[PDB]
Amino acid sequence: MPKMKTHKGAKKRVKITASGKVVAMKTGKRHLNWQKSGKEIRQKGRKFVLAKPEAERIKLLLPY
Amino acid sequence: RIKLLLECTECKRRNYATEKNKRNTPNKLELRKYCPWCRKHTVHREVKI
Amino acid sequence: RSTTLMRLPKRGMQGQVPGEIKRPRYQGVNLKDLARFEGEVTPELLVR
RNA sequence: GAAAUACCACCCUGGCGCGGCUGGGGGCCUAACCCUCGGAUGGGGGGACAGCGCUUGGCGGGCAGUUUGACUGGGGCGGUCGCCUCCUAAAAGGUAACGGAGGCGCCCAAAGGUCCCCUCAGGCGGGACGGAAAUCCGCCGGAGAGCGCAAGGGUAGAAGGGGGCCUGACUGCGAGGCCUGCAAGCCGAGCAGGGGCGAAAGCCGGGCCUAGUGAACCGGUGGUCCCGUGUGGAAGGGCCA
RNA sequence: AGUGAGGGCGCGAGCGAUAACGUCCGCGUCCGAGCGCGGGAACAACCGAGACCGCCAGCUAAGGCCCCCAAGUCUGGGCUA
RNA sequence: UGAAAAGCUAACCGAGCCCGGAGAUAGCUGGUUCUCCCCGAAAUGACUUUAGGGUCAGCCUCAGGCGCUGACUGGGGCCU
RNA sequence: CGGAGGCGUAGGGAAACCGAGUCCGAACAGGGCGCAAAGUCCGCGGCCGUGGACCCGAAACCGGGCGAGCUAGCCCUGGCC
RNA sequence: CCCGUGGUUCGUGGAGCCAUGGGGGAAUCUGGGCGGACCACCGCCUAAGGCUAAGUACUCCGGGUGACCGAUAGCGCACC
RNA sequence: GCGGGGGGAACCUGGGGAACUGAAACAUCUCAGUACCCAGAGGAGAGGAAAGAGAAAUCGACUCCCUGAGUAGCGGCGAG
Repeated sequence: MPKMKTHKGAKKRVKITASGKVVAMKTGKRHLNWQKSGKEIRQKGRKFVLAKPEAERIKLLLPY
Repeated sequence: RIKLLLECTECKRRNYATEKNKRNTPNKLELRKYCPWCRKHTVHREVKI
Repeated sequence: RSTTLMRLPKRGMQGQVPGEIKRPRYQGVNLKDLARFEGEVTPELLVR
């Protein structure tokens, strides 16, 4: 009966501050290919896209 | 695989920094420079295959 | 859409270092005994 | 001579001695096993084999269960499906079309830094080996030659041509903006550590710029030295690169 | 919450034969989805016009007034026959 | 089975008929019900084994708050 | 009446943990805040997720049975030409 | 204990314990599996036999109650 | 001289054990150990005194309810 988040989601990053938000590793590109190099590698803080992150939310709601 | 192969720099056992590079013209010749997070800057060296 | 850095592996038995947020403010503002309360006495306490 | 010689050391190339390990194969049986005898529980033929149990590798439609893309002035066959540039976007920006055109899925170890110098093609006139066109002299020139690579923008007040010295084609990072609904991709003063080009006023966090690009999973390696399912460690594993 | 395909007309480029109630995009209107009234014979999108409901009331669009059918077989000046 | 075309197999088995999974599945069609009042959609974007589907963007409605901020107009820069 | 609980009551982090502070970090620069601005429960209701979830609608796949007085075959056994 | 497999929140994995199909192939309480793949610890339990009550299931059959139905709903079936 | 067998709507134990549909394809996966064939003990069987739990120098048969988190986690880490 209890739904329970795209557990998956909760798992793959997918984090919330009960304030009303979430984030995933900047994940812009990184930790994958990258015969890239430096400065580019400057993107690993965290990030969050609004609008959309609702589904995410309620799917989750209950734990993570 | 082409005269373009990827290497990267490491420094006197006290770190390693990265970046790709090539193969063509002077091939192997690979000292270079760069600076690790070792100490404050430091040679580094480069090479590392 | 994204690698990840949070991995909670093959298991089920973690340790502890009890992080229960308690407040000297609820405490002294109006629900205490300025010297001895202890986890034990915190039931009413909204920090358990 | 590349070496020095006795007699004592270890170590090999190569063949034979003997010994522990174990790989290859050739002979009637025999008692399990099979067929068995032909009129009987005893005889007969085969017999360590293959029958057969399990694990092994491999043939393998005979069988099973799926799939074998979208666009497109029908379907299919034909085209074609990512990115840069120009046109049509009609003047902000910005838009199809089986509309026009045309390139890229490299690299450049130094076209990466900075300091110092220089400065086009082509026209003309005069000249050794020339000899429509090198090389040098003499004038002339919104710079149309030039900048790996296509276009377009720019632009020799050089980003362009030459010399010196050097790695920032740095880590930590960034405020604040381009565009975009998603994610993208993209622009960046300035603070820190840390260096390099000048003495320095400062430039340098790759190139003259707009294409050389790919989530997520999965797994590798160089860390790290965070976690370990009683504790010490460890298989294993979390974040970095 | 619903459409995620639509068509027409005018202007501006494609294309197509500068052909089609063709198909491509854009500025506008449109028509659906109101676009139910006038209307041009009758005609989803061409000019007029937005209908909450009445009137055995009057002024008007467009576009009309010999008749079929409301409205001058007006006047004035021509030109075709 | 089958002197085999894909034949016949309780009157139409190119894989029988009854019951069962089951009310399979159904971006496809149908059908989708009292009165009245307000507003008023789009029939486009973006990637999609999607392309008559869908997630997000564009337009709508009811509620809070901002409350003169809007289309359009006047004027004067700096853009074509 | 039953007081195992689940939601609040700081959170920040992959964690070690720190703690209203915080991870990056050697960085005084950013992002999660701090900001309580209390929720928590019962109901009524717009509303998804699982369950057939506006309703009846198919090709068919799978299990267990049902039949050679269906039909073709083959076996046994008389007859007729 | 080797591989071949079942369980289990485990789908192949660092993957444990019980459980068995193959081959190996033993210990009597200093015994032996179990906590941590595994190794050094402490701890745990005592395996490879046996018996059954009691608390949740089920509905043929009986009783009773129903903001559960009225003869096309109700079991299809209110009566050969 | 005994026993069984033969039944029985549902519950029940073990025996053996499937496509759909989902994963908008679908081969791991999925429905699921679900449907169904079976054998069998009952009036209820099932399980039922620990080579258990769990790490506190702790508990103590087995079964069923509420809670334990839908977390701990299993995985074309995707539907689930």
